[PDB]
Amino acid sequence: DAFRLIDTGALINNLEPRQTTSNTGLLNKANIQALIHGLNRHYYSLNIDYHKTAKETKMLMNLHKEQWQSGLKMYDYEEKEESNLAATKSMVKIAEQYSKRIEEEKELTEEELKTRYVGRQDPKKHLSETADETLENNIVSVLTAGVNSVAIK
Amino acid sequence: IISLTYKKISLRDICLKLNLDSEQTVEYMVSRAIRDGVIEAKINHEDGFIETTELLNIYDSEDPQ
Amino acid sequence: SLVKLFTTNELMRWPIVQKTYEPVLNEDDLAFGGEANKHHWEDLQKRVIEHNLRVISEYYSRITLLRLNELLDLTESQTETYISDLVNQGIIYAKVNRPAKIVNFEKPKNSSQLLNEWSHNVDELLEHIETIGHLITKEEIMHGL
Amino acid sequence: TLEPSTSITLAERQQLAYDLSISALLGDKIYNFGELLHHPIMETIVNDSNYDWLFQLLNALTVGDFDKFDSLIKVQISKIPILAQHESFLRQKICLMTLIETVFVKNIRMLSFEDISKATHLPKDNVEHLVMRAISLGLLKGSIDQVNELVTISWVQPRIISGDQITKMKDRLVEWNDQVEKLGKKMEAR
Amino acid sequence: HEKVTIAPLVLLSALDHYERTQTKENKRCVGVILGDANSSTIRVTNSFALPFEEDEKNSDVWFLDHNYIENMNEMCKKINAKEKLIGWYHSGPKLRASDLKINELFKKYTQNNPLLLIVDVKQQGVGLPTDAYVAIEQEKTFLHLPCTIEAEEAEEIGVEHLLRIRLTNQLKSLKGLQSKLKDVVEYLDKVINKELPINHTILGKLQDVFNLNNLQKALTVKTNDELMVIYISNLVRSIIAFDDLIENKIQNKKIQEQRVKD
Repeated sequence: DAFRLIDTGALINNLEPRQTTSNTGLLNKANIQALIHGLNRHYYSLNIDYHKTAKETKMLMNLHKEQWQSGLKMYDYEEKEESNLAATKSMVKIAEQYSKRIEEEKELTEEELKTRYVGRQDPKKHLSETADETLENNIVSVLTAGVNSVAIK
Repeated sequence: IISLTYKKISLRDICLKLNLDSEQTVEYMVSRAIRDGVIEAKINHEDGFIETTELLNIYDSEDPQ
Repeated sequence: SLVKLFTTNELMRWPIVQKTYEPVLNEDDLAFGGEANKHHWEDLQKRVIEHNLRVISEYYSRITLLRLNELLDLTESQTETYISDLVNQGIIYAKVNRPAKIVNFEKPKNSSQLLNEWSHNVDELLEHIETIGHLITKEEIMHGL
Repeated sequence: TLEPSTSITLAERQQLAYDLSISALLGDKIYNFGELLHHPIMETIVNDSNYDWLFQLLNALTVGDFDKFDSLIKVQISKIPILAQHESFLRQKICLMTLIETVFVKNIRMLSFEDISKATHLPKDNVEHLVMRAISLGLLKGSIDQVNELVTISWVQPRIISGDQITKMKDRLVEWNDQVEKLGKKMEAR
Repeated sequence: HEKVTIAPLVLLSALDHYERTQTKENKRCVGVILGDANSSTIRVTNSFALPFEEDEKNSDVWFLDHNYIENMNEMCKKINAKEKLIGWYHSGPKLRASDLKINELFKKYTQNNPLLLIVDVKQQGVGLPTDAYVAIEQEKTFLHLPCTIEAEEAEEIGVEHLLRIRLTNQLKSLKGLQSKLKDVVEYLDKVINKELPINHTILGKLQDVFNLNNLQKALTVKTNDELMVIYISNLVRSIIAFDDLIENKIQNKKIQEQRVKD
């Protein structure tokens, strides 16, 4: 947050709402929500934007985008699997129970064509929770098979 | 049916159960069963008994994939 | 040297070393066990077999039982007596095949293959890119000058 | 390797090389007698007057004849059996390192008691107990098989020699060359 | 050995003053770094440049003013007192007598061994635009410590907001495979054939990778037992692929219900 002194904001001083993104303060919510309209003094009209040059653009892409994987290659694949060796066999088995235990609870509401247990949001609970679980199993299946694959005798 | 019961069975033991003709007749017919890979066994003429070549343990191969 | 010998001791010269030099063993005054010579050739012989058989598993993975009796100076019936005591006391473990006379190491299967033995391959590919990547500059310094 | 430090005359270099020679006779550590070849030691001395003991032991490892070196030495170093014991160890260490990359191009790790018998000029009974002595000293890690008569040992200690493994390091990358196509094109197509 | 950890704020801040001075290829910029060198992991939390002048025709000509360094250390005591001078960096790919002789000059004000840094302005190849080099008195040789890039929670995400799956992760695998090929072939061919450099000291470390299709064919029989875990992964995945038919069959009731309402 920056600050710009408006001096006398009574009548005919200058037009702040021109440059970029002005006329904020909808209802009582602005930033911390305690400032609302008047903000600090005579509506200093906070606006801040960033920029990147040609050198700063290639620097961030080669350093930090989401996580830093650069500088070394096959270690990030193996070390993630090696530390998880006892965990992967466990996580596949542990999440195997919790996957069906959710399917064995909310899914039983909708069975026949008519209404029995009066399912409402129950059939949609086990669908969204187990949607990523079936995806994570396919991801670790390729990673576990891919690292040991690709040559290395 | 008779091959799955006895892994190693004598040549004359098959003719007694099925009332076949002779030993030379059954020797030709057993060779017809493993043609397509059904029984998957071998015939020992000098040893005198038919031995099954299936050790199971097929999971170590690519068949599950 | 006798303590460190137990690693490389084949028990071939064991009766020779005790006979040539016998300061604390066969002829002694203080801390002298046995009536005369009998407990010195027994208790000392039982210990050196335990120390020798311990490193055999770390060296010989598969050894013939007929050859094992020559290294430990025992017989077929005597060898099974000492190896059974070390396993019962939790010292070492090995394979004893009575009809085939084959003594193997019997590597434990608790490693579960990929879950253990493959975890040692990290330093194989860790010292490749990290090392050569450090020596790229050194190559230009030696040849450039 | 230091030229400026330890500045001595030519006569003192032969006396210094004599201490370097007798020190390596009684132990196998730090490579072998061929280590001083590339170092400015063996090249700064004379090939006669019993100063060639370092050069004679270079080819004696491959030939495997103790009588050639024993006739060119004196009674001082020949009366100790340690000289003959550690000399035969360096002869085996060359063969023990052939299990990974020396000769075989396929990097197949195998050794038999018959191959080491002809290299060390020893029968099958002596080579079984001789391998254990080399492992117990901390040279290489591994075990053997008496039932199938096989020796399984990895490779740890590097050597100073070159030219044997140079061709294979490129040949092992040739197998990587044929692997750039199939998985390179199919991955980009996805 | 030791380790090096440099935040991304230090790396990009060193590149900015390079262009702001309009420094061409004939000139290079030299600067100093701050952090804690006492532990085994060297951390660089700050950096400052210096008015470095060098002649392009002579490697023995350099301009280094310690009075600006003495003043810089006094100015940092009023900002961050926990930071001390752990070494110095410089720009340019080339290493000449200018940067080699000044390594002992910064040693007077640096308690630990000054950590040398080569900041690549063009960012040519792989990652790590800056390499951390350390020198030994015993013969001198430039060795690279395991330099890593790490920052705090607010510093790592801060650059993410300014910059802003399985197939993409496999794309970086092939780039690492060619790194194994291109690094060995180019380096090994230089030692052999024409112009043999003094070597066999490095060769011992190179062949140390090859002993342990680069690894072992002796486990091929045992590999099938190691591959069993991969076959086990397909046991459940066959049902996981069938688990997608669970939702696929439940979603059939929705459209069938739409035909009833229609």
